[PDB]
Formats: sequence, C-alpha cells, structure tokens
Amino acid sequence: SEESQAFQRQLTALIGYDVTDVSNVHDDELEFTRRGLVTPRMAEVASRDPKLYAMHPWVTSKPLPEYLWKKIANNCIFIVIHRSTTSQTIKVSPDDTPGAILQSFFTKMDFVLRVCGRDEYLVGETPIKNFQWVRHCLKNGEEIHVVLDTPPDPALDEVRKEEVSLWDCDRKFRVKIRGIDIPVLLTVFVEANIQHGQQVLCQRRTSPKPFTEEVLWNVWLEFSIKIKDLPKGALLNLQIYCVQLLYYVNLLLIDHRFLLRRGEYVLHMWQISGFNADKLTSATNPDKENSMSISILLDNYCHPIALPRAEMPNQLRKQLEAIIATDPLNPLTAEDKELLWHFRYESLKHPKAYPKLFSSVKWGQQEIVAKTYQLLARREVWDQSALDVGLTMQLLDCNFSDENVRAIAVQKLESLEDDDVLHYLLQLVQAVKFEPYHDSALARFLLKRGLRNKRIGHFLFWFLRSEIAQSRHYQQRFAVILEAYLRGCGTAMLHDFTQQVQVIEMLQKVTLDIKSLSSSQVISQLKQKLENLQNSQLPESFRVPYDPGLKAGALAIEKCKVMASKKKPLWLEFKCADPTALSNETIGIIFKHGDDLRQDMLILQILRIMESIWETESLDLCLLPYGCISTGDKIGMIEIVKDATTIAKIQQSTVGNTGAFKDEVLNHWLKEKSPTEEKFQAAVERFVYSCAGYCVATFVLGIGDRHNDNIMITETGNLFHIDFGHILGNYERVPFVLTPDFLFVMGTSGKKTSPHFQKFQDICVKAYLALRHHTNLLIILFSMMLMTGMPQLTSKEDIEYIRDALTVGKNEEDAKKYFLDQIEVCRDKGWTVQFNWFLHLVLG
Ligand SMILES: Cc1nc(N)c2cccc(C(=O)Nc3cc[nH]n3)c2n1
Repeated sequence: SEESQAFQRQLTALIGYDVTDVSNVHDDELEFTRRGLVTPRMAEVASRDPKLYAMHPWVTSKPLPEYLWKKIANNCIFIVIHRSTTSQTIKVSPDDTPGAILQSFFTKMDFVLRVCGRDEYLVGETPIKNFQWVRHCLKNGEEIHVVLDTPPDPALDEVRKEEVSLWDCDRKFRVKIRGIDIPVLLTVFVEANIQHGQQVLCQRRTSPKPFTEEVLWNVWLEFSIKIKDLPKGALLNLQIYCVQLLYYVNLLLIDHRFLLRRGEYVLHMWQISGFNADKLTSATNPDKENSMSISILLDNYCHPIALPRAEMPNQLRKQLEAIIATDPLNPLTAEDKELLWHFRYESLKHPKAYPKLFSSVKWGQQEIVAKTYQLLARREVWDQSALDVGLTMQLLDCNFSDENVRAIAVQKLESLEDDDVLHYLLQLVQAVKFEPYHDSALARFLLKRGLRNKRIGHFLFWFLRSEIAQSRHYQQRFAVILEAYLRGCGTAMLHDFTQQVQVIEMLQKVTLDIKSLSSSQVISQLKQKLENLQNSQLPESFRVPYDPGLKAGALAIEKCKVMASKKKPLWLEFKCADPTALSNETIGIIFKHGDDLRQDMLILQILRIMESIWETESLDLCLLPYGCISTGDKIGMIEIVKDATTIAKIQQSTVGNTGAFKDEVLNHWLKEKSPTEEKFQAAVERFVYSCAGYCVATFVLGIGDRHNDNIMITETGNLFHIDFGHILGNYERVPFVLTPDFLFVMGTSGKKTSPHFQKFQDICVKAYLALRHHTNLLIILFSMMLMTGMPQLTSKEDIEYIRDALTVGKNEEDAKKYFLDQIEVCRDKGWTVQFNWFLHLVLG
C-alpha cells in the first residue's frame, strides 16, 4: 500500500532515525523485535476503553494530603462552571464524582467537564479530590475553572490497519581473533571478555603486536567456560588497549532465538574519550569510514546449537540479617555471597535480599543457574509483598543480565497506577539501556503503559525521541520502541506529535542560527525569523512538550529576545491558543544550545520523587521542578518559571557586579514586591519552605555547592535551583547554599536565632529524615542517573557520595546532628564561597 509506504516516511521524521534501514545491523534482532512488538501493541489498543483514552483523566488513588485538607473551609470545594460567558459556582464535597457533579446541574438548576485553558478532563468514576488538577488548585490558592463541552470523538484516535542442545557439549568456548584495522592512527592487543551482568566470567588476550593501520593475529582464544555453561544474556566483549583502553564492542553470545553465535563478524567499534551504560550496547558504530573495526570467527560446524531449606545457627542468622540490611552500594565479599547462596531458601523469605541473593549467583555455571530457576518458582513472598520501587529498580540495573530476574521486577511494576508510572517513567526508559536484548518485559511494559494513557504516551514519546537523537549506542533499540508506540497511539496523537516536531525543529535551527553571532544587530534577525515562521510555516498551535495540557498559540514577537549567556538562548513567549484560557499570561519557553539538558531531566525527575516522598509525611517543601525537554545533544527547551529573578541579579541591582553582597537586599526585594504585609508574610513562609526543600534535596544529590546566578526566586517567595548540567555536568566548599541574605529573611543575623529559623531547621530535619526512609530508592536512582546520563563522572566514588550524605547505618538522632552541622558549615562560611564563585565564574 502506497498509503502505508508514505506512513513509514512519517514515522521516520517523527522518530528522527530510520528503523527500516539495515546498514548498521549484523543480524535480524531489530526486525525480530519490530515483529515481536506487533502483538503487545495490538493487544493494548484493543484493550483500552476508547472514551477514557480520548479524555485521559489525570487521577491519583493516593490519599488527599493534610496540607490540602487543613486548607479546606468545611467538607466543601468550590468549582466554577463556564458556558458562553455565564459563570456559575457549585457547592461540592471532596468525595463528589464528576458524573454526579452534572446530576447537580441538570437537575440542581450527555456532556463533559473540561478545565479552562487546557486539554484536561474531569471524567470517569473518581472522587474529584483525586484529580491532579484539583490538588494543584488547592495547593496554589486557586479557583477551579471548568468549561462544559462535548467529549472528543474516540474515532479520532483509531489506528491504521495491519495484518541442537548447548548443554550437550563440554567444549571450551573459543573465539578466533582474525585481526583489527583502523582507517588512520605503538603496541596493541585485543582483550576478550565473557561477561554477564558486569560479572566477568573469563579473560583472555592476544600478544602485543606493533600498532599499524592493519594488525592481524588469526589466533584462537580458548576460554575456560563450557559452551553448556554460557548463560543467556552473556556478552562477548572485545576491547583494544595500548596501558590505556581505546575501543570496545559487544556481541551477545546467545541471540534472541537461543542460538550459540556462529560465523564471521566484522564489528565497527566504539571509541573512548576524556563505568557507564554506553559500554554495554550490543550495537556497533555506524560510522564506517572512521571507526576501528575487528574481525573474528566463531565455530560453525553442522550445527545449530540451541539453548533450552532447614534450621540455621544464630551468629549465621545474625550475619545473614546484617547482609540483607546493608544498602544497595555496599559490596559483597565471597564470604557474604557463599553465605547468601547456601541459605538461599531462607534468603527468599526477604524480598529485600533478592538483589544480593541474585548477585551471589555464579551465572557462568549451568547447574547453579538451573537451581536459581528452581528458586524462582518459589517466589510467593516476593509476589505477595507490597511493591517496593527502590527494590524493583535494583533488579533492572546494569548488575542483572538474566531475563527471569529482570522480569520479576517488571511483574512488580504492572501494579503501578499511571500517576506513579510518570514519577519513574524517565528512569524506566533509561533502564532499557541495561537490557541485554532489544525485546524485553521492560520495553513491552513501557509500550503497554504508553498506549493505555496519552500522558504516559506523550512523555514516553519525547523521552525515546531524546535518546534516539543523541545516543548512537542505543538509538536503534530506542527507534524500534518509538515506532512500536507510534503505530498504536492513534492518528489524533500521530497528527498531534507531527505539529510538535515541526514547531520544535523550526525553533531549533533559529536557536542555532542566532547562536552563530558570539548586540542591537542580533535583536534584529531574531524578530525577522519569528516574523517568517508566523506566516505559512508553524501551524496555528501545538502542545507544550513538558506540559501536554497546554496548547501554545502564536509567538508574542515583542516579548521574545536573545539572552545574555555565553550560549545565546532564546526567550520565547506564546499566546495560549485556548479562548477558554481564564487569563492572558503567555507561555514562556527557553530554547538553548550548550546545556546538557538530559542532566536537568534526570535531576528534576528525582526532585519530583522527593516532593512525593515528602507528601507521604504531609510536608510541602514548595519545590519548583520546572518542565524541561532535551531534544538532542546539548539542546532542548526549558519552561520559564514566571515572575522570577536570579539571586545574583537581586544582588547586582543594589551592589552591582561586585561581591560586596549586602545581607540586607533579598528581604528588601521581597518587601518591594509584596502588595500587602499579608502577602509579605506568605512570601516569607514560602521562602523558609522553598529554601529548606532545596537545601536538603541539593545536599542529598551532591549539587549543593552552587553559584549565585544559578538560584532563582519568585516575587511570591518561591526559591529554586536551575542549570543542573552546569555543575557535575561540567565539574573551599559549602554543603548547600544558605547565605546571610537568606538567613536575614528568616530573621537571624550571623550568629543568632529567630522563630522562622527554628521552623527552618525543624522542616530541614523532618525533610532530611523523611528521605532517609527511602535510602535504597534514592541510592539506586542516583546510581542509575550517573550510568545513563552523566558522561565521565562515574568512578563509583562519585556514586558512593550519596551513602555519606544519606548517613547510612546511622540512627535517627545521629542523623539529625549531622544535618544541623551541615547547616553550620553554611553559617560559618557566610559569603566566602559565593564570593569565590564570583571570583571564578565571572572573572577567572
Ligand atoms: C527555569 C527557569 N525559569 C526562568 N524564569 C529562567 C529565567 C532565566 C534563565 C533561566 C535559565 O537559564 N534556566 C536554565 C535551566 C537550565 N539551563 N538554563 C530560567 N530558568
């Protein structure tokens, strides 16, 4: 069909990479996964209620927090229903269904309740107190404005039609290293490794030969592992040294069909620069003219080789219990491993032991793996226990190459409601990088979830698209997942994603084109190019990628400008394209090149997770984790937090480009911007909370020592950090930033105390203690973040920072003292560090 031979060109420009291309593949695993995904996709489309899918209610089965209950007049929430112009207020109880909120308007004085100014529907059988939009209304002191209208037509979604034994040969596995060769450049040798989940099962090498643009060996490298002991997910890892590593490449020793890898191979190798997820890829370097390659041979006879509790002492029990207790990063000695293994059935009654128990497995032994599978059939406790995301994330990291282990963690995620899937989506997507195969329970889980809900589906799209555009190591695998998702979301979203891509691609060339001049001469062209695009180029509107609910209209040209950073970002403003928009505020997006916005994404995501850990304890630490979409390499968009200034600019205003930071200023600015002393005391309350929130979160993440220009505040007291790639993204110390100008708002002056400051410490202590209950979760997310998104900064010693910060092993009281001491390094230091940042960041 020419229709579905044009559709493929659409998907291709939507993905940013061509899936059908078969030039950089040495097998049919991708075709196999593309085909492989047809069933889970079609199963999901056929399974979704077309109406609830069309309206995508943003719901939560979580209890309504205290800070929102303690902000209720009397079991009464007010909604304002709009039509023509005619407003109308109804007396509604939190437990009121939105279906019954109409039987309180069609009788109390068919259709659907849509939020004013956004594509957000209050539909289905949920208590209204459970709609995400209702909770944010209660939080920010805002009236709930609904506009009655027609439900979208489900028919708008609708998708376009479609239609011997390895355990029987005891031979030592071997690889023939024919030789290497590099288009253009010493001593050089191949190192060959048989790996499984970062566990090296064997090591062999070749003889150091002279480094010539062509180096041959024709050697057979016999390993000490039997053909019959090779576990599925095992990688032949080939590497080149000289001693320093130069290039690597991997090859699954067992394919997607369970066949021992036989034949001839020429593999284009990945270069190094300057541990991480890129070193794990089964993908080869597409760049042929430049890459080093390697030629090998694997035995190829006949011959398809296919792959098919008692008592316990006391000091041992207590030794075992101490192992299960230890954090995810604490290492296991052979003694610990042999212990976990011997008492495996007793280790099975503790879900918390699974990562350590599965890590104590000798995967290079057929019989052992076989018994581990015996163990997996006795999974009742794991299956029954309450789902633990931190524990679940652990079995999906780089340390576990076995599909059956990985799949039990995916089985545990199936019971996550949409709300929670969004909290962990970015990291589940990054977790695909640790999958030995392109087709996994996780890749299908991501797919099943995207296809069932447009919010998860929208973000799943941008997340995959971000990776396809800047990761050559994982783009193929990611392009196959995106294509699977796009062939089932519906033509509605299909067309909708098309609008989005056109706009953002248009605005990126502009970003790059304006960047080419590093002035009044600049201010000129920017307004010229935005005049061009506004005609028959960018269509009427488009969804805001970081906020799927908002549709952005035309460019309010007058407000758009190039900003003053070494990298010249664009400050763009859009009219809301929705007439029902209660207001006339624009949509502010920053477009930039030079910031590894991938890093901000991972950080902002953990920031949303800490806001959620604080909710389990009725704490609102007022963080502003702004929308942020990475669109490629060192490029993307940033949501503009309205009514906000940089702390340094508030200083540069009444001291100006100096360092003579007056402790008086911030409080002057806050009073300057407050219309009443009522609003001033809220702007002070929001400050204490916001400051405490960032102080802890920042400290825990090891991004506490920040420059003055990289901390912002709203005219309403909300402080917040920015530019998360600018630190460990390109990196005397302060633990976090708690300067004298902040402290002066709180009431204190240098070495004193005030009510707000004690409130400050009591929030900080609570907040800091509240996260320590999720030590394991945070350690794993922090760990996964460094492997998948922090190029260079791994070491493992960078990871182990979080252990120290989270003061693991320490009891509560010892942990409260440690934090208060950290608040003291701040008190002691005052302006020392900020001053060095000016001395460093503004002058050298
Ligand atoms: C999040 C936010 N909001 C602003 N109002 C803003 C205003 C000026 C500059 C930046 C900014 O540079 N943010 C970032 C974040 C990552 N890179 N740059 C801003 N970021």
